[PDB]
Amino acid sequence: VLFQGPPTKKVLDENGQSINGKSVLPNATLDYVAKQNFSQYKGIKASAEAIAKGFAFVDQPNEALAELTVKSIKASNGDDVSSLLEMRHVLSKDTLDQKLQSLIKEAGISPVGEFYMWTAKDPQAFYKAYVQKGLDITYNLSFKVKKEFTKGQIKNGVAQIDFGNGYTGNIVVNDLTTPEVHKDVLDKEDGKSINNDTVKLGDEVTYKLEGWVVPANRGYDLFEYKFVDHLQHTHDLYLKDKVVAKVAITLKDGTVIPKGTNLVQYTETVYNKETGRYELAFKADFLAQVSRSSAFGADDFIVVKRIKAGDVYNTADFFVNGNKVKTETVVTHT
Repeated sequence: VLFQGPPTKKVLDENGQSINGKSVLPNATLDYVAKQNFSQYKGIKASAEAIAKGFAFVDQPNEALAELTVKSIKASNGDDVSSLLEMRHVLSKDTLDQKLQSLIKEAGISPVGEFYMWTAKDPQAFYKAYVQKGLDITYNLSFKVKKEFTKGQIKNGVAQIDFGNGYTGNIVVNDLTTPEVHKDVLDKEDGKSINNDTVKLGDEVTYKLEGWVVPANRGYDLFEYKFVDHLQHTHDLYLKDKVVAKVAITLKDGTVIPKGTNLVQYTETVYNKETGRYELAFKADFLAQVSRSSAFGADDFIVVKRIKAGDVYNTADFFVNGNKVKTETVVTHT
């Protein structure tokens, strides 16, 4: 063939836009669209011996990816061709039978690790119905990320073997960003840490919850950004909070919210004085307006008054798009 048709793969967000090279979160589903190209063979008169080598499609994820869901495998004519393909899932090429190891090896395809492969069950019928007609096959594939993969690049590649000839496609890539948050206890906002120190009965102290900075160049929009702090309300009387932008935030219309801006208008605070449960949550309609090309984050300052003697602990949980993480535990003594 004069003009070859190597396979391709894309990674798409929920709107169908490519998010190649962008970051995602631990709870992300990677939604890939892979193409096995046959349009180059339209009208070919392949030998019976060539056709007999069949048609294989390989997807090779890196170590980051966990369970695969095959959403669909469709020819460009709209046919569901999933029943015509044998699905194999191997931890190494060494577990394939010798026939298929020889096929991939002589095709020049040498997958490094664990991969998935789909082969035509009846190469002659598949050739007649799809390859010879030039009908490309689209694999809609979705993966979760392994819980143990907490940073680095997620990668997924494809290859195809047509009549025993191998073609390798592109490798899509996404960085996995695990959120992280911190807690400190201060004499006041912009003051000094007093963690592990003595606090005089009746003094105010301020908890600082350092939110995670959602990075620019992410492949998703924000819908949840919130802190839940369980105050030791037997000892700490909640007085008030303060939430501020920790980075300069650009919205989708181009508006800039400077670092240090008070963000209260975009949040809701609720405090249960019976339980000690404080929550500060960003509103979803606001979060929706942050540009994907903008970082975003906030710090929250909770001021309380010490109204009982003893050891007083604080910890907070942080949620971003359903991903929960915890701060340190801090303590003061009175």
